[PDB]
Amino acid sequence: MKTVITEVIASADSQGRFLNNTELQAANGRFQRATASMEAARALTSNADSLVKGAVQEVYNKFPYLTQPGQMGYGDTNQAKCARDISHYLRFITYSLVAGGTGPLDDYIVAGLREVNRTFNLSPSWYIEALKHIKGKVGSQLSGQPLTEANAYIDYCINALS
Amino acid sequence: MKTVITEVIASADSQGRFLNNTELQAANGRFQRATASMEAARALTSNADSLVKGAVQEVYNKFPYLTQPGQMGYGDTNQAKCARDISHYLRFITYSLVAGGTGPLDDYIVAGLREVNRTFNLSPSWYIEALKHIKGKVGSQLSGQPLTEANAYIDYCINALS
Amino acid sequence: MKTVITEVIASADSQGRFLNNTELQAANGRFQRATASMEAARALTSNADSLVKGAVQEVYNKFPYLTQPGQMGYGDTNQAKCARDISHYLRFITYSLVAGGTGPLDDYIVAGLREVNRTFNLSPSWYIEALKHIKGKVGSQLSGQPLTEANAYIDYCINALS
Amino acid sequence: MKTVITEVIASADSQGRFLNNTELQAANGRFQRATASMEAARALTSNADSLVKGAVQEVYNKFPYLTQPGQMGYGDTNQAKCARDISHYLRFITYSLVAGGTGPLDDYIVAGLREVNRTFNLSPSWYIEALKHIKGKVGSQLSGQPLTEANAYIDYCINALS
Amino acid sequence: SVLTGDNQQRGSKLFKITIALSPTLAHHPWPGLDTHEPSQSSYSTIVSLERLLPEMTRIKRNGGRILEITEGE
Amino acid sequence: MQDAFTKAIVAADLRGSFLSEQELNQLTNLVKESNKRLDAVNAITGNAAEIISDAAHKLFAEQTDLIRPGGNAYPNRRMAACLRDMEIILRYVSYALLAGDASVLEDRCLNGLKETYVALGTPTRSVARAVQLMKETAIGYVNSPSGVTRGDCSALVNEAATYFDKAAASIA
Amino acid sequence: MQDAFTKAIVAADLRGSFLSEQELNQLTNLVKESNKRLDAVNAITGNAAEIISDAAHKLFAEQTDLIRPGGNAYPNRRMAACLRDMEIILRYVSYALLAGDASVLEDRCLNGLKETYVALGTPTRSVARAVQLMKETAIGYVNSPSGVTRGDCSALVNEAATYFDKAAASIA
Amino acid sequence: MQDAFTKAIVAADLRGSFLSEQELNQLTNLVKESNKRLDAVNAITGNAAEIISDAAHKLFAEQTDLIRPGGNAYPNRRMAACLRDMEIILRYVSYALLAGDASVLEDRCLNGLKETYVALGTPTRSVARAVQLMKETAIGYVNSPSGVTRGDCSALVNEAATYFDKAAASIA
Amino acid sequence: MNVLTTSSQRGGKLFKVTMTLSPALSHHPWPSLDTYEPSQNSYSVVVPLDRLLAEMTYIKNKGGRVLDISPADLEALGPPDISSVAIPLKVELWAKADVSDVQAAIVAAYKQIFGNTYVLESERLTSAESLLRNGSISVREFVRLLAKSELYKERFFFCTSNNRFTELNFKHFLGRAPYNQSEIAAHLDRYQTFGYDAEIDSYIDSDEYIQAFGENVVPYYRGFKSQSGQTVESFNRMFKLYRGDAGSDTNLNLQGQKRRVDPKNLLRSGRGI
Ligand SMILES: *[C@H](C)[C@H]1/C(=C/c2[nH]c(/C=C3N=C(/C=C4\NC(=O)C(CC)=C4C)C(C)=C\3CCC(=O)O)c(CCC(=O)O)c2C)NC(=O)[C@@H]1C
Ligand SMILES: *[C@H](C)[C@H]1/C(=C/c2[nH]c(/C=C3N=C(/C=C4\NC(=O)C(CC)=C4C)C(C)=C\3CCC(=O)O)c(CCC(=O)O)c2C)NC(=O)[C@@H]1C
Ligand SMILES: *[C@H](C)[C@H]1/C(=C/c2[nH]c(/C=C3N=C(/C=C4\NC(=O)C(CC)=C4C)C(C)=C\3CCC(=O)O)c(CCC(=O)O)c2C)NC(=O)[C@@H]1C
Ligand SMILES: *[C@H](C)[C@H]1/C(=C/c2[nH]c(/C=C3N=C(/C=C4\NC(=O)C(CC)=C4C)C(C)=C\3CCC(=O)O)c(CCC(=O)O)c2C)NC(=O)[C@@H]1C
Ligand SMILES: *[C@H](C)[C@H]1/C(=C/c2[nH]c(/C=C3N=C(/C=C4\NC(=O)C(CC)=C4C)C(C)=C\3CCC(=O)O)c(CCC(=O)O)c2C)NC(=O)[C@@H]1C
Ligand SMILES: *[C@H](C)[C@H]1/C(=C/c2[nH]c(/C=C3N=C(/C=C4\NC(=O)C(CC)=C4C)C(C)=C\3CCC(=O)O)c(CCC(=O)O)c2C)NC(=O)[C@@H]1C
Ligand SMILES: *[C@H](C)[C@H]1/C(=C/c2[nH]c(/C=C3N=C(/C=C4\NC(=O)C(CC)=C4C)C(C)=C\3CCC(=O)O)c(CCC(=O)O)c2C)NC(=O)[C@@H]1C
Ligand SMILES: *[C@H](C)[C@H]1/C(=C/c2[nH]c(/C=C3N=C(/C=C4\NC(=O)C(CC)=C4C)C(C)=C\3CCC(=O)O)c(CCC(=O)O)c2C)NC(=O)[C@@H]1C
Ligand SMILES: *[C@H](C)[C@H]1/C(=C/c2[nH]c(/C=C3N=C(/C=C4\NC(=O)C(CC)=C4C)C(C)=C\3CCC(=O)O)c(CCC(=O)O)c2C)NC(=O)[C@@H]1C
Ligand SMILES: *[C@H](C)[C@H]1/C(=C/c2[nH]c(/C=C3N=C(/C=C4\NC(=O)C(CC)=C4C)C(C)=C\3CCC(=O)O)c(CCC(=O)O)c2C)NC(=O)[C@@H]1C
Ligand SMILES: *[C@H](C)[C@H]1/C(=C/c2[nH]c(/C=C3N=C(/C=C4\NC(=O)C(CC)=C4C)C(C)=C\3CCC(=O)O)c(CCC(=O)O)c2C)NC(=O)[C@@H]1C
Repeated sequence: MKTVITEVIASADSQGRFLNNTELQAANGRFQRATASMEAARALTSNADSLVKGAVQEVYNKFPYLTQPGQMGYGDTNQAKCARDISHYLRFITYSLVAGGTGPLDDYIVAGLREVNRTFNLSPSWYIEALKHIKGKVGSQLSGQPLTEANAYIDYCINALS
Repeated sequence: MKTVITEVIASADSQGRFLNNTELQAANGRFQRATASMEAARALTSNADSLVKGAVQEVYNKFPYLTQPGQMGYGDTNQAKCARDISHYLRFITYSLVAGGTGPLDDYIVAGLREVNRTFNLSPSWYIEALKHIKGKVGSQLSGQPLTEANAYIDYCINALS
Repeated sequence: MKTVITEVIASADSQGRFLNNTELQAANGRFQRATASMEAARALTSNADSLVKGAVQEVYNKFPYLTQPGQMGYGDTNQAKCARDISHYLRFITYSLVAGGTGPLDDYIVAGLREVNRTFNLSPSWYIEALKHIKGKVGSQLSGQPLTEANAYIDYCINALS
Repeated sequence: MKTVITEVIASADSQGRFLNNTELQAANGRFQRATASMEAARALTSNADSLVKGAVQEVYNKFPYLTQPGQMGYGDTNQAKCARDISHYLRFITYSLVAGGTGPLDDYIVAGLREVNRTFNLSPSWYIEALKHIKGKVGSQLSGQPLTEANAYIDYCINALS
Repeated sequence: SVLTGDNQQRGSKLFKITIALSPTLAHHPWPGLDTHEPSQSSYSTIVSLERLLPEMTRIKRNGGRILEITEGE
Repeated sequence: MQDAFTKAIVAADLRGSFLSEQELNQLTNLVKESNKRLDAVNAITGNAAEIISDAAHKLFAEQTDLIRPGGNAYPNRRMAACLRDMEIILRYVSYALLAGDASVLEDRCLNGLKETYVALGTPTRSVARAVQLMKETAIGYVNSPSGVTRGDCSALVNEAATYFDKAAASIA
Repeated sequence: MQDAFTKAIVAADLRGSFLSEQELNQLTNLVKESNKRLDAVNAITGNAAEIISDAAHKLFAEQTDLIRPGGNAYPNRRMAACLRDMEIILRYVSYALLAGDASVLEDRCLNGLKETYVALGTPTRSVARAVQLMKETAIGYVNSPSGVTRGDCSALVNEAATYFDKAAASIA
Repeated sequence: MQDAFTKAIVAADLRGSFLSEQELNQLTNLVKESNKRLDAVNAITGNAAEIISDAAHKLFAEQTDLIRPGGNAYPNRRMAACLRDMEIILRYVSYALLAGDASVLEDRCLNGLKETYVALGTPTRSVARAVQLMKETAIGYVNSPSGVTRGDCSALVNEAATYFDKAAASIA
Repeated sequence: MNVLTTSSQRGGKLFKVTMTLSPALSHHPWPSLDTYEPSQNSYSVVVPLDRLLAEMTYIKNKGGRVLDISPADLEALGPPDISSVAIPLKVELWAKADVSDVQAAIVAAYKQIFGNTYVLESERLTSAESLLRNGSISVREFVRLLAKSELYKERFFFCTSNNRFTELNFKHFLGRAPYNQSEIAAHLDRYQTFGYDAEIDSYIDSDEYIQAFGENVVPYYRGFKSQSGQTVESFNRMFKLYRGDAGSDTNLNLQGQKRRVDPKNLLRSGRGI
């Protein structure tokens, strides 16, 4: 899993060399940031649910036809799934904030994203809206660096999805 | 040349991906530290000379026989060289402080150190004393993080020499 | 470009050996089939247009919302493109029939399909319908082996798209 | 073992793809040809013996000295072997006709041919005559494609031997 | 050992055999020279006819001798 | 590698003999079926994507836990693998079907598969299940195509089954 | 690889849950110690050469046979290896110390080390001994620096110990 | 087998020396805690049944599928095993706690355990989980007893933890 | 072989793969027909999870075939600890045993006779236990009853091969592992004519059984310590037959019943038949 700390270790390990000042400087960077990151995670974790409801909802407004019978958005099972999925995205994001790297995101969400989505005919677009809607809400509960961090990670996914 | 900034770029580049939050965190670390680093360099640069004299000198006290005729420490040419050399070590150290990485040290000093030293029968020991003596003096002009940084780099060489 | 003939040459060539009876047998197969293949192509080529109209149309019936303003199906430019695109698919299919291999399809259509489609947000689904609708029409003008051939190639794309 | 069918599988398998129309066309070729091939085999199988006698014989006419004492052609053991060997060649040829590929020939006869022959001082020439004589006889019992097939394989060996 | 019921599950005619016991036949798991148990110097067992020949031969080669044979019933 | 023809050859070889007339007649008739055989294959390959897609849906509807956190098909990365694998197995099966022989399937594909699954902690049972799910769907197509001359494919259908089953068994 | 943070995540993942507030508070405080943590590492790396040098001297004074003909540290070639190894182990220990997790040390270095040593005929016991000798020297530095802000490092010191010990144990 | 005392001995033996005074003082101190140590053990044993019962309930509330047909805790027979295993692990842990040494736990219980679980198809993850669930409950009792003289048991509590964790790790 | 690292520098569970090498897969850079080094007939590689699929396909597409795959973490684990089996312990059932002592024996017997394998309340045999503790049955005789019992047959003898059942038997009834191909052959022939009961009878009846724990001693593990007339390799085979504490003989596990001792290894100790 890719976090700042793991990477410098890895790099040191490959070369076969002790951790020297170079790497520690980097580490120092992380952990300094953490304070903001951690704050952001506390905020998302708390409002989770509400964010999720709002998102799922949004998607339907954005793509009305999904809720029509014979579509994907239709019938509770699917709605349940839709909820579940977004929860996941969120969950991971928090993780990544705390871990201080994209690592968690990469391994759970991103790797294999395309093919899964292809085989089950999940349209990236949807997810994206979810995220965007989220981003917008988060853009109230947070501020300054905490906010900035939250965004970064949220986006990271947008880009991976698109 | 290995600095924090170059490394994260490199790592990003290998994976083939844009610089994401992971790397920036690291970079940030380098930049915040710089203030201390820079301070240290200003201090060494100024007292350079005095440090050098003191060191060279020390070495002779430590290894009296060097100054006897038919030895290496003997006759001005050699003394001049001895001075020159230590100057270099110092010079590079400053560089490394400023560059925020061992890079400068590795490429100028360390790579090829052994063989040079072997072929000309320069005893690592000597250099080491020089450094140690230096370290001790620096341990007065500096304090707190500035100091800490100075040490790190000075040591890094000790270890490479030994 | 992958056709029967090119492949056997390739395989022969890799091993470093003359074309022996093994390969010619294969070639013979391609040539015998051609008569049917060629027939199919003449049939598609002639009805091209009509097939295209029908398809494009279909897509809109299948996905009404596309024609609404602010969507992709909306505004003539897009419709023009939509037409163009399907034409292409067809064109290539004919090619492949005649060339006696998927080659033409692979190199024009398939390779890079995903990424193009991702970057411009073309939904595979659409294309698919187009094709299916086509397949259904073709299932009248043709019969026996000619038909069979037509299908094979049409499908090949369906699978690549999905 | 190299037959048409095995090869297309192999090629398909390497690229990691399903058997598509390209390969089936090829396969079809093998099967269509079979009818002729099979016919040829029935013909050789039946006249085997007679072909063998004739061949062995021929060789001796062509190279009288072989039958002199102290030579290879001399003394029954050797004659027996000589017979055996040619039988083999024939046997395999039939196999190859039926298998629809050189495969059987390659693996039994051809691979290692040279070294065997070198170490035991079997002169390729001999075998060749055998074959040629055969080819000539076969050129009566067969006709049209059946014939053509028979030749191909017979030759294939001539070339390998030479 | 009085049989409470037919010891053996597999069935044949059963015969009680009383043997004088060598230390070897039932050595105690003790350091030094192994001692058979004092309480029984004469183990009595119930045996099926089929096993009777093997049991007797093994008893024979070991020191101990058959005191008596009695049909188990 | 091997296939129906080559196989018969090899047998004959060890006896040291020309092919028996009886034995030819196996092959002669095998040829006659070719066309049927081909169409069968064509049907699978044509529907491939779908076959899988379908089977998967059903697999996950049954064994909900596979897709739950802590399950074997979670997260995405894993899911992807699971799909990929299914497909492969299918691919091979098809190959066999054309060859007219299990071998190719056994040697390239099935050999080592169980053990892999074991080492990973993939539940072999579920894998097997998937394979069957696939089987049924596949037959579905083989047996109900469009534009094909009407006739009896049973013989082929059964052989298809067997291949699927060898797979199921050796994995399981 | 893994480290303190990543680890906690992973656990949380299998439960399928957001991080517990309690759990955050582990990490929150872990952060606070960072500075201390770092200096600790820095101390080892800075003194590396020495730590080893030292340990070695003591190792060979004790087990004189290692350096006699027929022993395992003789001749030069072997000696060299022995030194190299010591160092490596040290390197990994440091890594762990930074990560705040044993994993890196165990997975990269310890897993299989014993067996190697065995196959070669290296006396595992002596190896372990060396590791301890190192431990003590190392702690020495970690715990007695100059020009660092004075405070309590115990917590870190102990964790350091543990790492050394895991090493000693698994080798031994 | 082994325990805290014996261990220290053995070490000393290889050095070839009488026990270092420093080392005695470890043991001397260890003795002093005895009473605490004992009560800790007593607490586990006294609550055994419950500890398990509890942990199980929680385990199955979380991973519903284990108890569903096709899961690993189904049917009864399997369930039974799963319970007994939990218990065993506990039993050993306690033993260790008294000894003042992991060994007994490692050698009798943990050694080979992972592989067994693997071969059966038992999901190691879940096993580990159970062990933790147990841990927490157990500590609960150790740390909150009735009629005991009040003082600090932390030291013991942590060591307990470690044992549980060694278990969790090696199984996982 | 030993694997030195469990995981790659990039996180990734390494997996040891064992194949039969083929000339195509590796060949000497020599004139003449390509030959793999004889010593590497069975090659082993450790690959990260990512390259595992590619690695295995390539092996199989050449004439290679995969002997087995195993996670590197299970591999590169200590050989089992022999601590408990170095000195078995041993149980004696005195005459006039009080209630507890009889219980201990029973437990111990089930342990050794069945392997770690668990015996459920319903599986347990009241009748046989009944007999012990009012006299009438020897510990030796109880042991016979257990090996006669279906429980035993269902686990050991009805799932695995007779080849496997023999050594399985050896270990349970005698601590020893089997020495030599002859022992395996003798037992197999006994089984074919005499049947299952006679074979079971022949281990308890054997003098090796009598000489150690002859009567009224629960069998213990003689192997792992030096025995008379025991081939040195037998000791190694005991490490294969006995994997750790809390490792059992289980029909239950995937492909449960296989051979711990390869046939070839037996041939090394002795051949003749
Ligand atoms: C929400 C916008 C829409 C929706 C979603 C939806 N998803 C599925 C099925 C799946 N969703 C995922 C996604 C994930 N699973 C993971 O493991 C992860 C990474 C942690 C993600 C992001 C997966 C894998 C599936 C496949 C099967 C499964 O449920 O696990 C469906 C069902 C579609 C089907 O027929 O399989 C749906 C509908 N639901 C809606 O209503 C929105 C349109
Ligand atoms: C000083 C402690 C002792 C001493 C030194 C001394 N050095 C040399 C020669 C060389 N020293 C160096 C060192 C460097 N040159 C570089 O380029 C770098 C990297 C930037 C370093 C560190 C080198 C390379 C040389 C060789 C070439 C040269 O002529 O400089 C000598 C002369 C050795 C000779 O054989 O002539 C000496 C004596 N002199 C003292 O008094 C101390 C004992
Ligand atoms: C038709 C089903 C829908 C539709 C299509 C549509 N396509 C585009 C743009 C592109 N379409 C393609 C496709 C191809 N171009 C090729 O070169 C080939 C291979 C020969 C294919 C299959 C491409 C490449 C483009 C992108 C670049 C371009 O302008 O051609 C659009 C425009 C989308 C955009 O500009 O972002 C549209 C709308 N239109 C409809 O009405 C249907 C929904
Ligand atoms: C016949 C034209 C001449 C002749 C031939 C002859 N051959 C041998 C010995 C061998 N011949 C072969 C050939 C094959 N063996 C195989 O396995 C195959 C592949 C199916 C072939 C084609 C081999 C290998 C041998 C070597 C040993 C053996 O026992 O086969 C001899 C004997 C020569 C010797 O040195 O032993 C002879 C004489 N005999 C004639 O009369 C013709 C001149
Ligand atoms: C899907 C129905 C089930 C599933 C599959 C699954 N597989 C893996 C990982 C691998 N599976 C294979 C497969 C093969 N190896 C071969 O040699 C062949 C035949 C040629 C196949 C088909 C391999 C090699 C791997 C390991 C390497 C890889 O990355 O694929 C996983 C992922 C395991 C992991 O822990 O990452 C999964 C999930 N498992 C399920 O849940 C389904 C029941
Ligand atoms: C069997 C599952 C179904 C079925 C098959 C069937 N096919 C034919 C005949 C033919 N099928 C083909 C197809 C091909 N031949 C080729 O060369 C290729 C590769 C390019 C294919 C795909 C051909 C050419 C024939 C012969 C001509 C024809 O189509 O009639 C039959 C007829 C009997 C026969 O063996 O010829 C049958 C029965 N039909 C069913 O009812 C099944 C559902
Ligand atoms: C020194 C304290 C003791 C000692 C060490 C020793 N080791 C070897 C040989 C090897 N050591 C290793 C181990 C590692 N290499 C790695 O990559 C890692 C990290 C994963 C380790 C720890 C290896 C690979 C070898 C074998 C090959 C090699 O020489 O590199 C020797 C040499 C043995 C020989 O036969 O040459 C020695 C001496 N042994 C002692 O005497 C000390 C007690
Ligand atoms: C502990 C082993 C011994 C000790 C450590 C100690 N350090 C601090 C405080 C700091 N140490 C650092 C050092 C670094 N920060 C970095 O970013 C890097 C890498 C570039 C290092 C090496 C820093 C910056 C601080 C903060 C304040 C300062 O000026 O040092 C303390 C004080 C407590 C704290 O956490 O701030 C202590 C105790 N000194 C001891 O007393 C131990 C023997
Ligand atoms: C610690 C987890 C909790 C706790 C324990 C505790 N116990 C004592 C003192 C004693 N407890 C015992 C108990 C035993 N000694 C034995 O030999 C046996 C087995 C036969 C037992 C069960 C005894 C005898 C003592 C000493 C007398 C007394 O009870 O005062 C203490 C006090 C510390 C000490 O004795 O040095 C403590 C703290 N009490 C807690 O608050 C913890 C939750
Ligand atoms: C000839 C007297 C007997 C005989 C030999 C024989 N060998 C093979 C195959 C192989 N033989 C070897 C031998 C070596 N490989 C080496 O590298 C070395 C020296 C370093 C030896 C001695 C090997 C490895 C092979 C197998 C792979 C390969 O081809 O290199 C065969 C053929 C076996 C097959 O089926 O491929 C034969 C026949 N066998 C006989 O019949 C004679 C009694
Ligand atoms: C419960 C937390 C989980 C679980 C357990 C489970 N275990 C088995 C079977 C066995 N487990 C063991 C365990 C041990 N053997 C020992 O000797 C020790 C230490 C001394 C332990 C802890 C053994 C021996 C077996 C094999 C024998 C047997 O199964 O009778 C099973 C049954 C496997 C089966 O398929 O029948 C189970 C279910 N599995 C779960 O579902 C939980 C996650």
